[PDB]
Amino acid sequence: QLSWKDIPTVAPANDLLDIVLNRTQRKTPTVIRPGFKITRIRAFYMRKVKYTGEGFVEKFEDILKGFPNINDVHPFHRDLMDTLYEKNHYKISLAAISRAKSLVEQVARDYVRLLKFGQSLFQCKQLKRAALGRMATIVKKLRDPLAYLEQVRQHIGRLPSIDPNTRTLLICGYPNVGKSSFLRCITKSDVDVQPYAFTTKSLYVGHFDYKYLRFQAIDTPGILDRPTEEMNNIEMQSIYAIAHLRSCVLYFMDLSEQCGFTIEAQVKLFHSIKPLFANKSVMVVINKTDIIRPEDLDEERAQLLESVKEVPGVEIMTSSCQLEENVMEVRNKACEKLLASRIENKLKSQSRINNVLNKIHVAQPQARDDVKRTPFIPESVKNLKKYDPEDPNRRKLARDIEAENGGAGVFNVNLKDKYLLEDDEWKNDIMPEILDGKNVYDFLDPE
Amino acid sequence: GNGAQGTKFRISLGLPVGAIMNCADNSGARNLYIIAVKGSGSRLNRLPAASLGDMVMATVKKGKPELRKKVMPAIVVRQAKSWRRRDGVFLYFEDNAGVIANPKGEMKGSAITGPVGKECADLWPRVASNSGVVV
Amino acid sequence: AFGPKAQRKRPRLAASNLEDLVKATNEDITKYEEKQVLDATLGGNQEDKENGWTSAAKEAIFSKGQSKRIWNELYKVIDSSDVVIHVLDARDPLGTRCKSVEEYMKKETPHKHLIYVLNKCDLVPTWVAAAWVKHLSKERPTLAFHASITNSFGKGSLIQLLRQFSQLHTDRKQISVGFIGYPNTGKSSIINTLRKKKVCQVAPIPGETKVWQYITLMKRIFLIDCPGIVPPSSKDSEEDILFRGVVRVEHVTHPEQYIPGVLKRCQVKHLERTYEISGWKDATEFIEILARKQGRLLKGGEPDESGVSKQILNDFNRGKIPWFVLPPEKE
Amino acid sequence: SHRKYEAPRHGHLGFLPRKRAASIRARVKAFPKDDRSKPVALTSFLGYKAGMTTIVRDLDRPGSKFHKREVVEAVTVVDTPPVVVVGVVGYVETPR
Amino acid sequence: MATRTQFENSNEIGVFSKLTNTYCLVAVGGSENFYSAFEAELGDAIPIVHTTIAGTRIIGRMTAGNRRGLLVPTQTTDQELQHLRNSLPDSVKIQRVEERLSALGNVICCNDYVALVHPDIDRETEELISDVLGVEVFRQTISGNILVGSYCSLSNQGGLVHPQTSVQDQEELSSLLQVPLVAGTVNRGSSVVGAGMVVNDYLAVTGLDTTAPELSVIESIFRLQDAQPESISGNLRDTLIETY
Amino acid sequence: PQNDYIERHIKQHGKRLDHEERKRKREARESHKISERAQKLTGWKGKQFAKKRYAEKVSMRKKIKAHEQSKVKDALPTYLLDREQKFSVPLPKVRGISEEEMFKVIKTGKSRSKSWKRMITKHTFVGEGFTRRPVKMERIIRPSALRQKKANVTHPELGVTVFLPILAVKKNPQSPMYTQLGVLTKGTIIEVNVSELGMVTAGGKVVWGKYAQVTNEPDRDGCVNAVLLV
RNA sequence: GCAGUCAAGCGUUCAUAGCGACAUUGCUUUUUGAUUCUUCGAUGUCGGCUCUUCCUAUCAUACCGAAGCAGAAUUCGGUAA
RNA sequence: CUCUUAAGGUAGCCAAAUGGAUUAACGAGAUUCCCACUGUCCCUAUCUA
RNA sequence: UUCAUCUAGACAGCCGGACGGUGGCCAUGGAAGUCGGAAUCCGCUAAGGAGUGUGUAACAACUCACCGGCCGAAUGAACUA
Ligand SMILES: Nc1nc2c(ncn2[C@@H]2O[C@H](COP(=O)(O)OP(=O)(O)OP(=O)(O)O)[C@@H](O)[C@H]2O)c(=O)[nH]1
Ligand SMILES: Nc1nc2c(ncn2[C@@H]2O[C@H](COP(=O)(O)OP(=O)(O)OP(=O)(O)O)[C@@H](O)[C@H]2O)c(=O)[nH]1
Ligand SMILES: [Mg+2]
Ligand SMILES: [Mg+2]
Repeated sequence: QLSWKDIPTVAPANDLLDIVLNRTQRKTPTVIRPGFKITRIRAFYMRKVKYTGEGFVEKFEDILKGFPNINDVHPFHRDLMDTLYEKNHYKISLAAISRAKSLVEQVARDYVRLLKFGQSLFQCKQLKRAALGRMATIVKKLRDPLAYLEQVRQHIGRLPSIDPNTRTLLICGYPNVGKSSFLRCITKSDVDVQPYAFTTKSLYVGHFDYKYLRFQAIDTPGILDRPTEEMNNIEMQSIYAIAHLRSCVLYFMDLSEQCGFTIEAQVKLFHSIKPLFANKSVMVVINKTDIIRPEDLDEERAQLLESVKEVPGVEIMTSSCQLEENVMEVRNKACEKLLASRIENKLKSQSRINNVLNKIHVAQPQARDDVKRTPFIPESVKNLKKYDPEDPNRRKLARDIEAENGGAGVFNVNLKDKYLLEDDEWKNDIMPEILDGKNVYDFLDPE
Repeated sequence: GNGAQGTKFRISLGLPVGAIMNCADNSGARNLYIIAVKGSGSRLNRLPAASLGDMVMATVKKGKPELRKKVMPAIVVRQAKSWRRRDGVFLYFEDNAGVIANPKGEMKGSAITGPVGKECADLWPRVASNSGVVV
Repeated sequence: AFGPKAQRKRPRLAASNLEDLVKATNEDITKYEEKQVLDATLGGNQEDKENGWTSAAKEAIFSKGQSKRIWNELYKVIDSSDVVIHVLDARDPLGTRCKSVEEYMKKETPHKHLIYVLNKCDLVPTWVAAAWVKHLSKERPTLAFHASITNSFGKGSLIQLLRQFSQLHTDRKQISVGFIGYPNTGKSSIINTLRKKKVCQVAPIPGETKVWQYITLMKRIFLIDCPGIVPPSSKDSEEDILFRGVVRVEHVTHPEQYIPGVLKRCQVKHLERTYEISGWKDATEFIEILARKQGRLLKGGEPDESGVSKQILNDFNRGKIPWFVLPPEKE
Repeated sequence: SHRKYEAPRHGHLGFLPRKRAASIRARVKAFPKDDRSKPVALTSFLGYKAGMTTIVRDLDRPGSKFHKREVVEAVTVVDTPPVVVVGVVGYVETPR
Repeated sequence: MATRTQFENSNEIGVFSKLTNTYCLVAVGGSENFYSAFEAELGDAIPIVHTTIAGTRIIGRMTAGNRRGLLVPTQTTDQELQHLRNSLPDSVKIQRVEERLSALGNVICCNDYVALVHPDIDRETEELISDVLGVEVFRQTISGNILVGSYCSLSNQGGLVHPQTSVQDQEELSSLLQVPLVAGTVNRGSSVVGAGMVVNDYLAVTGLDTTAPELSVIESIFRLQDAQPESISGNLRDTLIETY
Repeated sequence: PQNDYIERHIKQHGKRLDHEERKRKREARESHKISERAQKLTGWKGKQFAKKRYAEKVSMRKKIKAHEQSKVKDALPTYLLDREQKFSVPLPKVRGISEEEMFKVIKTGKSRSKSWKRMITKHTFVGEGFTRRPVKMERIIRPSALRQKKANVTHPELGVTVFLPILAVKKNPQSPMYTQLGVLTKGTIIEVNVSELGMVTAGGKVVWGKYAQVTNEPDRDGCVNAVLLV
């Protein structure tokens, strides 16, 4: 699961033919005379048939075992690939290839049995050519499926690696609300940043760490009102993202003038997509508020904006992409809301806490005695500086001497010169350690 | 060579394919049967052979019933065929013995019995963490 | 559908409403995950892949009789034979049945007759044998047999039915009947009891008969025996082929790992009377007790395990320990 | 037929013919190249082989697993008294 | 004060190093990157010594000591014994013991005041330990696990035992050693907690794959960065539930 | 990663400094290199090259003629439009086949000196209820892999071929004995079941069997190809 | 392979008497990667050690060209024994 | 058309202990495996006539 | 060999024009000659396609098809040996 990028390759029909049929002419013997024995003349061509059969079968196996089997993977990737590659055509082309794989094998199986009754080089050669021709003609009909599958392979190798079970925050809304800008603010990902409706046509992923945990943020292309049947294959990615992913959705609102859409349409869009918010713990955010400050909004527009807070639960905040310091509060609050459900749900299991009571619970001493056992730190450490890896004057860092002298496997560190004697002069000395027999270290002692 | 710390010098091979050694770890097996040698040469008629500190593939001929019928990795920790150290001296143990591991080099059991060669404890850092007697 | 032209914008088939879209997806997610939960328990190999250990290569002695040298005798006997008889084992017939070729004979050769013969009927009770003939006689004739030369049972019933089959083809100058089945079911012993002398070689080891052999009786009917087949079913065990006697037990490598199956198939009461016995559990102890009693001691002084397990399996297959499989209950 | 199994040759075809030498004293077939900007010196000597013996030395080899350790090895001693000079020869360089 | 580094490319820092309160010993092989990873954090405050024990790089599983002394096995040669005596000051007794279980780092798990020993270690060594290190001695396993020195990290501030340890064993060992304990991991889920990091009163070093939720508990239980007073696991409860 | 990243990267920085000139000069060298390759590339890489060099020329002629013509310039029902798709025989006097070929001597005995057996080496149509003979009274072997059961029969008009089963071998030229044995050489006249073509005769009956001629040597391939006789 | 369609040329001039390259359709079993439990008569010889040498129609090693070739790993080609 | 499947739950009625040929012993008859043992082999070296 | 262009200026190069209805209709988030589908017309001219390629999310920008300016005498295609 999670980002099938290793699909080998797919060549078209006219080059698959060439590959396999030149392999069989380069990696098998070629000279044969009619004066040879008839069992030799038979074996030659039986080999020519079997080898090409194996060639085609093996080119097809790598396609049938590489593609990700759209049925029974996960009902999120299933639906995404459905809206991306047309599940029907996807399955049909692979069934076409699977059918060719059996046809070729049957042809190869039959013409060997035919060859083993031949009585001359002419007849055996003709049966060989017949077999290879029927194989080539089976293959030349796959011009369309093999051309569709290569593009599907290429484009599926580039899809982001979303994960359904993890901790996710979705960023949806209209075109031009500020969602991609917010994803760029939080995460660090390449997203085209120009002001028009569909600058993005796919889902974008970013990651970030909060409270020693990992979170993913997803950015969606955006929905129109479009009453639920005249929708693109672009809106479907956003809708299935909202429907399939246990997450926290941060609905943005462009209560503004740059792309200052009719608020009585944005709220209707919110209310129309509201069924997707079954248990998502939504959090509406008003963006681009550096020019509006919605405190100065009309009474009836205030009533429109109040028409959202009568849903089960939705919190309200306000930020901008200019003052990029209060924006961290949004994602912190949303993470808190996600963890609120995560932790209670995982406690609901009530067998996991029993077994993890070993790693979340410290054991106290009861102290057993009065003897004082205190931590010991010297003062040469309390007097220490801190090594700044960039300051012009710092410690010398022996690896610097090594790299300057020097080299990794060419620098010879003097193991002495770093120890303490009664006379720093005689440190580059030599202990004898042997006399006539007589290990020296055995006799050496003071007194 | 995957999982090993550094280079390995050459020592006398003393355990060709088809040999049987003991199981020093406490996983539950009682002996092992060598059937391949990770990282060998290739030469006509030569039997792949193993030496101290090498990684081999083995089955379990006798021991726990959950551990049999499956081929697993093992490391060789005792040789019983005189080899030569570089502080010049030759030596040998009293039997061939190895312990079962995983393709990264990590142990299955927790403790190792009996001595263990330097020439293996220095190569595999996790054998030097579970051996209680070295040489 | 897709590509650098891609003249398609809207999906199929514009689902009716989010109200049911969310419902369908919320059911499909749970439906999915419970399948993975079930398959986890069923069976896994991912932990084997983590621990980096794998499974040993399967033994070659468990691959007969496949290997086309004998499947080229099978179709030749079927081609030459006017009437086929499929022989079964009265101990467990549904395992030795070998369907797999009846579909063939029905599709390509409907003019051939294919009756059943259920022999080795003196190794099961009488109600068991009667029940099996009854439950099998709803597809084909299925006679019941016991093949010895001196003391047989069913010889007249088979003879006076081959005579009928011969009278039906009264313008064919002869009829040929061919015997097919698993190995070690008694194809040669049936010919020997019909003819009343040792005509074809019989032996307790499976692969006795190797090529086909013609044998005449009554001047108008020939009998053909052939080697025994095992269809290459790509499932159902490695240790079922053992207990449907096919493999020569001298070649299986660790023959002690199969004894739990013998303890499961047989009865404790029956097994206690043939060795004779002490009381036991955990078939390792069964083997230890038996070998200590019988003196199968190795070079000082512990017991032999494989040498005893081989003869236990041989006794099982050769008809020395009583066992059978219950027939399908009445209705 | 094609040997079915590839295997290296037996022996080296550059040390042929495997015949007896032509003297008890082998001859030097090339000398160090030259440099006229250096003092005059001999390029080889003559000695007599006298047995082997053993040695241990304190190893320095940055990178090795025997950096700062001892190693026991074998050495060959050759006996070389001084050599006395008795003549000089000159060589012309001809197109043969 | 938790740091992450490596030996050549291995995460088992406690195999190639040994860190006590007053000195540090590091292996020899290859270059001055591992030694500089200690000099970067300790400068000239304490001696850092390049050493081998029996001509091998695994100098963590073969030695044992605290700020008072240092025990080496019987395979240590006179040259390296003298090297250690030259490099260390006179406040640290040194002794070569003659014990069968010659992997003293695997066999002893000591601190400044108490030591746990393998249950079969013998009497002369049990007396030399208390004599040189000035500590107490307890024969004891860690959830039935021989080789205490490798399945447990120790300090004067707190300890850490491998995650299979039972809660009752944790309570008892805490009663013995007079320090808090937890059951955690290192190097992205490894059970040899004592052989994959080195710790003392004011510094901890562990491998390059010790994840953030592991580094948190390591930084907390040993009370490394002011302040982490062994109760902040109350704020660390939810992340632990979500990561276990 | 994750999208059209190379395209975004080209939009954002862009492709090279020396890219367009490299391509512009490869283009100009192309006409030299193509001609240099036609005089090198020996040994089947010259044949593969020349064949495509010829096919490309033909395609360019087709395109140019079509474009040039694009400047100046049978009664089906409403449901059938908008959709798509003497008494001599065609093959008299085919070559003759002796009895020395198509038969094959097979010798028997431990020291093979008792031949008396013959194997047919052509294709046969064996019948319905075959039942091979006893090996002791069998003399004319017809192996089981040369036995045919169907044929590819084509209508002379109506432009369509079908896979129809055979029903008999009505007449084989060059012998009546081979007609008896059932041999399927070239020129043979066979009887095929034509219920797939839906033919109705005057008086309203339903044809389901007619005659066809086999039009190939089915020993140099597997298929039997036949033309219906209408 | 067999039965057709096309249409640059050839054929003494020639379409339509005739041939006829390149392209193209008919089908040999089932449009949703489901297992296909064919494994159906070699009448004459393969199969395997010990050891050299040669060919290239190249598996690996050296160097290059092209690919949605980001990195890693690959795929198709060129020189080269 | 004068016509054909009875049998029931781990051993059955009957028949002079037995229900046999799945036959002991013997073998310069043929064959498969196990323990022991080894220069058969990895991979060869040395000695005496 | 057979057909063409040409001092009322050829072939190769530079430079200028390359227009108006009009962003022609149907499509759809966006399609302005250049993702696609059906026509492919009208006006003004020396000439200028409801457009041969590069390019943009859509435009813009460059380009040839076709005209003209500078220069000044031969040039092109197909075919056979
Ligand atoms: N001046 C200003 N402009 C903003 C701010 N936030 C969003 N914008 C506008 O948002 C435009 C870009 O679009 P995005 O911010 O990515 O919103 P979006 O188009 O819905 O994002 P995607 O649909 O995912 O591509 C910019 O041109 C800005 O004009 C803001 O805080 N200040
Ligand atoms: N108890 C019992 N054993 C039988 C009976 N019939 C045969 N057997 C035994 O089963 C084995 C049968 O051997 P075969 O007759 O050769 O059976 P087969 O293997 O199918 O025959 P082949 O074609 O020669 O391979 C012999 O050992 C017989 O002793 C029977 O009726 N009762
Ligand atoms: Mg945009
Ligand atoms: Mg048999």
